[PDB]
Amino acid sequence: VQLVESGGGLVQAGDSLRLSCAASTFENYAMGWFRQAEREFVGAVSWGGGRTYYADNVKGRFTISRDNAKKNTVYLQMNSLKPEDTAVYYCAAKSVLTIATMRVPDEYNYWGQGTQVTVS
Amino acid sequence: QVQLVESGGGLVQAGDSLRLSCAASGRTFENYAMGWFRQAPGKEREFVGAVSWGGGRTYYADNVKGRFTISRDNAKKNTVYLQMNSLKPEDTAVYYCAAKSVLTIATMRVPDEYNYWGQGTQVTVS
Amino acid sequence: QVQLVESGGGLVQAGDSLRLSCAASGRTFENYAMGWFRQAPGKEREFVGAVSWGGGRTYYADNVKGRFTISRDNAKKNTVYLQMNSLKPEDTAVYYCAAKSVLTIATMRVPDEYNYWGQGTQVTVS
Amino acid sequence: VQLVESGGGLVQAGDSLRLSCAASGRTFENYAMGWFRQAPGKEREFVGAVSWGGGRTYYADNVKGRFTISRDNAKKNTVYLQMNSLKPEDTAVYYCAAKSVLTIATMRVPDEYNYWGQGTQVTVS
Amino acid sequence: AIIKEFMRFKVHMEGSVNGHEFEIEGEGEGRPYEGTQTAKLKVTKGGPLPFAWDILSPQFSKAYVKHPADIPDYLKLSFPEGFKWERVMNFEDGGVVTVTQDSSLQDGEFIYKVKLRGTNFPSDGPVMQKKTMGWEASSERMYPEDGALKGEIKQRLKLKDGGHYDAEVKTTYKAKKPVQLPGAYNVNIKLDITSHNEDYTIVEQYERAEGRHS
Amino acid sequence: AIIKEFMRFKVHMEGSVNGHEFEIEGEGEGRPYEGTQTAKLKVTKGGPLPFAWDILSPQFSKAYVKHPADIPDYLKLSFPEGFKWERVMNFEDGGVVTVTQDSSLQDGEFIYKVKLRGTNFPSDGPVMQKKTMGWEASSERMYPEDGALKGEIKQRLKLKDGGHYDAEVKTTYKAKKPVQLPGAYNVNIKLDITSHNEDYTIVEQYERAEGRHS
Amino acid sequence: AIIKEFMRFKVHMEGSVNGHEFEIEGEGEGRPYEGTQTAKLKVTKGGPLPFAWDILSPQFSKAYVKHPADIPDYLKLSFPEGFKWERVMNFEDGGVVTVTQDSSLQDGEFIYKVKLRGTNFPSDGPVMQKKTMGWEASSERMYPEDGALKGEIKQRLKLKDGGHYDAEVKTTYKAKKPVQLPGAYNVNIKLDITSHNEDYTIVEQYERAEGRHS
Amino acid sequence: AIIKEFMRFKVHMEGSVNGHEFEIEGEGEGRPYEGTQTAKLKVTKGGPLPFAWDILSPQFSKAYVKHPADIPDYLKLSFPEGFKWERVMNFEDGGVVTVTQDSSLQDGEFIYKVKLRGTNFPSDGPVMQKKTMGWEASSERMYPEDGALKGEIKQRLKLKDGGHYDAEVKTTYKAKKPVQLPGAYNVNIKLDITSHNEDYTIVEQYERAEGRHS
Repeated sequence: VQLVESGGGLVQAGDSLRLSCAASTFENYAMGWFRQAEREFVGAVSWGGGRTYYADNVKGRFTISRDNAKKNTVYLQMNSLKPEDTAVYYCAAKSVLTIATMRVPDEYNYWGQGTQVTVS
Repeated sequence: QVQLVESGGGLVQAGDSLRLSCAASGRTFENYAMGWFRQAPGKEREFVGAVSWGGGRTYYADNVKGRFTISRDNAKKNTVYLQMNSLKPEDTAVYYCAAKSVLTIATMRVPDEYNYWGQGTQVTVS
Repeated sequence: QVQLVESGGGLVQAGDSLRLSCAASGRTFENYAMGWFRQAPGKEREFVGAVSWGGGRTYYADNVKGRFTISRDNAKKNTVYLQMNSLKPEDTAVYYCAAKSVLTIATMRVPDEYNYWGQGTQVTVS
Repeated sequence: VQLVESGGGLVQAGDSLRLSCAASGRTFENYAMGWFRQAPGKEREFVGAVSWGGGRTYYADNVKGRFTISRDNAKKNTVYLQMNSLKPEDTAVYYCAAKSVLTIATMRVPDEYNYWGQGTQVTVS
Repeated sequence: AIIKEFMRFKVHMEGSVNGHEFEIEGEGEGRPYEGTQTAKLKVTKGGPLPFAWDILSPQFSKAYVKHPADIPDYLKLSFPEGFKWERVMNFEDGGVVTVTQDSSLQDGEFIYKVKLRGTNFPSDGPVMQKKTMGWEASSERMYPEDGALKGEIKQRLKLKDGGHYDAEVKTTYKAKKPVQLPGAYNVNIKLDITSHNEDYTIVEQYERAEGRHS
Repeated sequence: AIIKEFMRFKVHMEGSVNGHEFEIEGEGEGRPYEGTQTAKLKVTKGGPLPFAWDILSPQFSKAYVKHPADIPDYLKLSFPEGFKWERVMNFEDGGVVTVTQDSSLQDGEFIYKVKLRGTNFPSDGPVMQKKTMGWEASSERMYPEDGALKGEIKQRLKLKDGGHYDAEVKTTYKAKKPVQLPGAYNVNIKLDITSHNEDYTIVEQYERAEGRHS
Repeated sequence: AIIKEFMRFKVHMEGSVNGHEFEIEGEGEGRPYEGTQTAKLKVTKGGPLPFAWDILSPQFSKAYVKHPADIPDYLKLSFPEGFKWERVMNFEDGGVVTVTQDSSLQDGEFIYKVKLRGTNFPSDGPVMQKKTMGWEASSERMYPEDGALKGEIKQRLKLKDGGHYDAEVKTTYKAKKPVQLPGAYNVNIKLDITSHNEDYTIVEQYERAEGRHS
Repeated sequence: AIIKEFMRFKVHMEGSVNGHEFEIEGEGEGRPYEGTQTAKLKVTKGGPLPFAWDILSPQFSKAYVKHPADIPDYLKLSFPEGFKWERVMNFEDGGVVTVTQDSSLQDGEFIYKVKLRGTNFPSDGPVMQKKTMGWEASSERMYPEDGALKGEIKQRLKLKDGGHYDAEVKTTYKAKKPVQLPGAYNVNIKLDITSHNEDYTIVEQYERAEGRHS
């Protein structure tokens, strides 16, 4: 499994940027998003998509969703961007989401290279 | 859950009157619509009449209009009466009262759409 | 030529039953396969079920299996019924019956393949 | 249950004829039906029968291949005796009878049936 | 209080099929108002059976039938006294099964006594050759007549080859004491063989039945 | 912090009355704990309506109901997920209106989606001939049943001539997520048409509602 | 003297069933006004067939149908030009057979050209597993429609174990030149396999058909 | 020889759900190559359970899965030694069930030992409030990975008001000794509660499972 991110860049405050995490295995993986200005937890989605979790500082503005067709590909829809959002954003994959692991980066096995998001 | 209790039947002669009662009991807070059905000894339950849950609408089968009257008891919750006047031998049947939440054109005359039923009482007119 | 006239719809409550009828008439000697379709106010005609011209094969959409039942009337020619048990508010639509010579896997669910259609009847589940 | 027969009359050898046995009443039951014929002087002889559901039909030896019994798919408790290639030996009064179920020991015995029709005359010249 | 929402039953069948006598003992349980029941049946005498189990499966319980409120439950109301039923099953190839049964309530659980006779089955037919594989779902049209409840079923047995094998079934149900008779209605029945050993001396069944109007 | 002291809502209605299809879009605001609300409705399709607006006015919001402390506000607690309600309105002359509705919270404001069907209104009746003028103050008897909240109203429509046009209303309110149901209580409702243009394609509504113990 | 009291025919069938392609050649004779005929069929290509011969037997001749004097034999009058027919057989388990046929007269004998396609037969079904043994006597309901003659048949195949296997058959017969269409009537058909070798590569058939009024 | 066409099994489960300890002993039987099985479960400790039985029902057996010839039966070949499996079931409302299990063969019958832990079920949720009635039919996606057999299931429980309660299930099946793994395929599962007494202390289940290609 190889996670390839895309969709970053420079955007103004209040714009909208969609990040994508593409995987290159038969298993459907749970996928979470992190950001680093240590890598802090942004959100996560279960392997089947039935559950989603969000850090408090992004609730309502950020939305995570799995693509229906392409396997193990999720999106991080970012709305109402703030200067506090500027960081390198990493996606990661793991077998299942648990309350004790989903926000800890060490418990994730495969990681993406990481895209830069600068809110000017 | 509601429990309907019928009474008032028996043997009468043609031309006589008779008054059936349908007393309900239970924890329910709902005012139910109430319909009356009758079942000949060798037939199915036939619609006689029905009164809306609020008393504002009452419907009667053609073969009982003018002779039969249905009314609610304004003092006791979900208690209705079937006043049968000018009885004819054709009216011989076991009579049932039934309850349901609301009356519609497509359901009020169909026995299967009623969820609560009384024990039934025999009415024989000689 | 066939003329399909439906009846049996109306207003019911969730969990009730309703039997739709599709009475046919005309000069035709042919026994036709019959399909049932339904359509929400802003949707397309969705396949409900179908019965072969001889009644030996019946097909059901997945969202109605176990609850709906199509059957041919052995007494009246080219009239079929749709028995709808344990209705849900999802089932609210205008229901159509349609006739065609033979059922094939690739055509029986496509409304454009049926030549004769009923006027539709309204089934509302509250 | 009242059995009403019809369809009899005078025909010639080789002609066809269809007898009807139409019941009427407040009955809910589907009845097995049997057909019997009686020449004057003789007793009622078995012709055929059909099960209450219509899945099984039985025929006497002297009518196999020519007579056909069928239930009416539209009218309850109504059977037909279709008579083809009639012969003078088929001249008799034909009765239709009804009973709950057919058994091997009772389907060919007239006294075992409960209900009977008035009978209709068939004469083959 | 008499018929609880959960009820056990015991069943004993003494029978003969084409001259082969046998006995079957079984225990079951179910939910009579939901119309569901299971049973484990054991051939205690005359095993292994040289004929298809499927002719015996519909003889092991119509108190476990879900009824709408507007259909009086004739057979439930017959207890604690109970009821009896008699049935003839005519197969399309001349095979015949006749059954008489007694249904009682003892120690808060149903007691079923069955006597069965099967005759006229062809030696090469699907029954004696054990080439059946279960009943299709059926619909028993039941109606009152002469103080008793009667039922008519056109039933179809599935065959291992892939064909069908038809039966016409008539049953009369008689309560031991006079109880109120209902109008005519239909009972949808689905009977499953849920497990069985190699020679069908231990068989498990599951039946779901619900009443509705015609 | 979910249901604030001031809350806006948007409402869309898709309706049909005696075969006449129409659509209505609306925007509203109110104070849900004070039991007051206003709205401006606009007919966006099928205007002008050939029937009386009054049969539509009570279908455009029981989160805006004042409640004492000892009455659990079932509908307010259902948010942000929301609730659904279904209603049957039976009029005295056979007129029938059925309504289904979905209520939810999106971007801090209520979202209402309404589907309405009205039939069997006599062509010379007051609804079809536009002879009504406003609802009288009503009292909705609320009570729990079968895991949901139910309401009964005997509503009266004022006639331009001088009489009254009566209706019996039953509604079932069900939260999407199970929340604490209240006991039986009453809700006094006053619904006013505050303004309208000539053909009633633009209508302003105000409603004041408060719960009280029986 | 176009259709004599004795007539031979030659038949060729190109077929495919569940992907197995084959050719059959046959010669037959019969008495068309007596409604009787026989034929001997040989699997000339693609033999031996891995499926039941019985699905092909009814595709090898309604000119050999005895008619009463008051029923116009529509297919006899179509000659010397002849007629075509098209047929769909739908089996109870999903198997589908479609047939097209051309019938002409050449050198005083009938020439039959048949094309058949069978699909969707279950691999464990009686057709693919060769578990059938002949068609029950059937009744074809014939009626005019849209300038053509049409026939409906509900046919039953007997199975070796002793069951049945049902098919619904619709056929459209059309004369090349317009001839008098008859009224609606029935055709009783008895089709027998009189002989066959081990692998059904050589088969003899006999058929008796006669028309009668409803 | 090892896995006969009819096989019995015994199962014991020790569990804790929201801090409520319990024990369950069960006896079952089935036909491992037809994919069918039944069992009778008895709560021997901690009864009556204060939660929905439905979360326990799928923990009481994939040796009873019908397989095509082209799919290696990894779990069947693991016997007589057997296999273990571990399972995470995540419900939509935060409830989590973890299960470890050991499957072995002793005296010609399967032995099942189950350790279950359920947590974080909300107090007003359908599991704690017993508002469920059975699993909808499910499809388990099976595939090999890291020398083990894995399965993914999107499961949906039916709610008392006709709603649905979703769960995501992942399981790892590991043979005690290395055995040929299959490719990717699907297993259709149908699990029924065939009977249960008043407080779900005696429960009967029936399951049908069969493999098919993607």
